[PDB]
Amino acid sequence: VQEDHVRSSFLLDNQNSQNTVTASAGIAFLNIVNFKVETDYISQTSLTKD
Amino acid sequence: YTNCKTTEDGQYIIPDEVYTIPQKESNLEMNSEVLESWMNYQSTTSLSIN
Repeated sequence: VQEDHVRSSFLLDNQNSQNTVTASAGIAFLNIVNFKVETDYISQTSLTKD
Repeated sequence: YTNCKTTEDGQYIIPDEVYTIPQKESNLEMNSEVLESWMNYQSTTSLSIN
């Protein structure tokens, strides 16, 4: 009388988020013929769990 | 060991003051498992102005 059990379990996760923020300027004809401002911002987050 | 006996499935020599009654087998294997894995990511800013 022989027997056996197998019980595999496989649970995987992922949370791959992102951000991208940009600003701008460019007030330039009068009292200052030119000055320009722009910022950039990018953020990532990738978290896997198995 | 006078009338020297032997087990029925003759592969031993019991002494003649004992008798045998043959049977068995039994075993059992079992094991387990555990894994993991994690990750992460980044962020960035930049501004080039004037």
